[PDB]
Amino acid sequence: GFFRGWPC
Amino acid sequence: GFFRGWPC
Amino acid sequence: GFFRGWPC
Amino acid sequence: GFTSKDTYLSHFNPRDYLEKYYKFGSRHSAESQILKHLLKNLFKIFCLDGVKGDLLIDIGSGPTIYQLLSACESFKEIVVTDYSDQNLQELEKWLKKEPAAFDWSPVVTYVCDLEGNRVKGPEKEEKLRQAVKQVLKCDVTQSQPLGAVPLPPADCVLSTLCLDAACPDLPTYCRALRNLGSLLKPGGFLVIMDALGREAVEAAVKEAGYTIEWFEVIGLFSLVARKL
Amino acid sequence: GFTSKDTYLSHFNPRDYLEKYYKFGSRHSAESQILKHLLKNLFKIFCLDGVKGDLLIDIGSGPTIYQLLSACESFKEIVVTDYSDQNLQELEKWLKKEPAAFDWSPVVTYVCDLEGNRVKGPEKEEKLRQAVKQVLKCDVTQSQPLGAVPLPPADCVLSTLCLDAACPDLPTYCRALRNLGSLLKPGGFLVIMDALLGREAVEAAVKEAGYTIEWFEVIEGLFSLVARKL
Repeated sequence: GFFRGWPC
Repeated sequence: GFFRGWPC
Repeated sequence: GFFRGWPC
Repeated sequence: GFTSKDTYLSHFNPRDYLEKYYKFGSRHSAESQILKHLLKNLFKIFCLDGVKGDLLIDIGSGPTIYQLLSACESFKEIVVTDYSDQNLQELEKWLKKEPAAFDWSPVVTYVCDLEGNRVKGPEKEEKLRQAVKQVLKCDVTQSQPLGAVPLPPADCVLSTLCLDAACPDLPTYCRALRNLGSLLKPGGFLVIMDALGREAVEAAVKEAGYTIEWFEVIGLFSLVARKL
Repeated sequence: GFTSKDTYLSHFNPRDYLEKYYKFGSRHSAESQILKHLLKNLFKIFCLDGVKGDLLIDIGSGPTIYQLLSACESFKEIVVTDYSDQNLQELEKWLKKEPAAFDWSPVVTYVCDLEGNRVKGPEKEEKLRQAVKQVLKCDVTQSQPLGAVPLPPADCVLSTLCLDAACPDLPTYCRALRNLGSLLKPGGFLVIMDALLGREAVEAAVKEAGYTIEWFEVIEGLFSLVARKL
């Protein structure tokens, strides 16, 4: 993955 | 600045 | 494909 | 043939995100300024210099309508074209006025300003939508860039920022310019606006079978030529 | 159980092109109003509400530093983290004053003016740069989200717009918050700013994750909260 953060 | 655009 | 235009 | 690595098969990256939401001040002033200049220029070319007629074809429209805003005041019908179907689909969302479409308001307002505020935004969007009759796939490497779709020969062909999107080598560019000629009536206008070597562009346009009327730097260039 | 399909595995599409290059506005645009408000609240929190200390950890920094600009006033050390190395590369590249870095100067300057206009951009950027000593992977799915890196316990965890970027379900969000608790001293601050999972769920999740809310404000809505770990 996300633009910011977890696996996506 | 915090915007587009008179520029910041 | 290109953002504008041919195959890419 | 082409050197640009930026396509719709590229993956979105962190810099794309940053440029959507955090690009302000000088880098974004420059873009507004570059775009204001193009708009003024198309206003000059279509509304002041009398490049007009029944049919204009935009070659490589992308997902963009800014390049048609002044043209629709001088041409009864406009045909928008691009190789990429995804671009075509974005243009269609806007032409059919779907609410998922991109908002062109501040570009539309700026063109209405350039035209002495004869008209308000929505009326202008309406004139453009009414003027665009067809949205077509185009392939300029082919002798008939529009395929089996037959159009009368146009009064003008417009092409915006295509050199800059694909970075073709010269011959590729020259042969595409020629293939476009096939869409244009003899004596019809070719209007190019693109990123700039000046003589390389000039020689390509001559060799493709056109006579240059006017060339101008605004390195962004603008050029009106005529089909031999 | 994430809902968002906007990722670095997504293709660039035509609408992405439009948003990058043909979006224009004023300071009164919706989008610009949201950023105005985020920046105001971070200023209020780290400069006016007393959230300060030795060490703050930003969880989900993406490729972005605007969220740390006020924070470097109140914290000696900042640690920036994200799951995606590609975001980390943007941050490192800015922190090292490399010429390929993104230009934040317009936002920096705005933040200076907000703070009791004293400082000029270059000094603010230096202070933030002095403040960050580490750029790290984080995975909040793990009970030790910074992994095997040993970090002293922190005085503040910050996280901005991670709900908006991933759209996780309630239990995933909960677990993530509970795992962040591991990084924080007893009584340390959690600072979250994000978009709306509605108000009652966000509060419930923060409580259950082991935190007491001291401030919660809402403005589709943008919320902001400050809480402490029990």
